[PDB]
Amino acid sequence: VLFQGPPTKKVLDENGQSINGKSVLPNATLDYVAKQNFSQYKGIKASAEAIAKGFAFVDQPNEALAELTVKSIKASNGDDVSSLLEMRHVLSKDTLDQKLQSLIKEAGISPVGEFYMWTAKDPQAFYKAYVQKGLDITYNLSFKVKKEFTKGQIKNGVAQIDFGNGYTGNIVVNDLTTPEVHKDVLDKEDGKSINNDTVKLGDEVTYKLEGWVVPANRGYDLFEYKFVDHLQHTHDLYLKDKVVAKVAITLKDGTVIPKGTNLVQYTETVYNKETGRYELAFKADFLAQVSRSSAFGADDFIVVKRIKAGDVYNTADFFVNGNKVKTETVVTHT
Repeated sequence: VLFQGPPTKKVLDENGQSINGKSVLPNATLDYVAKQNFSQYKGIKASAEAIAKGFAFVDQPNEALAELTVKSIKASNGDDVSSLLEMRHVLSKDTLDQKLQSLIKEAGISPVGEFYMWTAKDPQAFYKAYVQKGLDITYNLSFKVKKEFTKGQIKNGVAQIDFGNGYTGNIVVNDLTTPEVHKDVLDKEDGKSINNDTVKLGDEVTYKLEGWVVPANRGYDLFEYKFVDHLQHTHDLYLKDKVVAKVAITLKDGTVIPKGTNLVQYTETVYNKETGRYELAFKADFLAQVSRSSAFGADDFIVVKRIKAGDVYNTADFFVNGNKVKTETVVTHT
């Protein structure tokens, strides 16, 4: 063939836009669209011996990816061709039978690790119905990320073997960003840490919850950004909070919210004085307006008054798009 048709793969967000090279979160589903190209063979008169080598499609994820869901495998004519393909899932090429190891090896395809492969069950019928007609096959594939993969690049590649000839496609890539948050206890906002120190009965102290900075160049929009702090309300009387932008935030219309801006208008605070449960949550309609090309984050300052003697602990949980993480535990003594 004069003009070859190597396979391709894309990674798409929920709107169908490519998010190649962008970051995602631990709870992300990677939604890939892979193409096995046959349009180059339209009208070919392949030998019976060539056709007999069949048609294989390989997807090779890196170590980051966990369970695969095959959403669909469709020819460009709209046919569901999933029943015509044998699905194999191997931890190494060494577990394939010798026939298929020889096929991939002589095709020049040498997958490094664990991969998935789909082969035509009846190469002659598949050739007649799809390859010879030039009908490309689209694999809609979705993966979760392994819980143990907490940073680095997620990668997924494809290859195809047509009549025993191998073609390798592109490798899509996404960085996995695990959120992280911190807690400190201060004499006041912009003051000094007093963690592990003595606090005089009746003094105010301020908890600082350092939110995670959602990075620019992410492949998703924000819908949840919130802190839940369980105050030791037997000892700490909640007085008030303060939430501020920790980075300069650009919205989708181009508006800039400077670092240090008070963000209260975009949040809701609720405090249960019976339980000690404080929550500060960003509103979803606001979060929706942050540009994907903008970082975003906030710090929250909770001021309380010490109204009982003893050891007083604080910890907070942080949620971003359903991903929960915890701060340190801090303590003061009175």
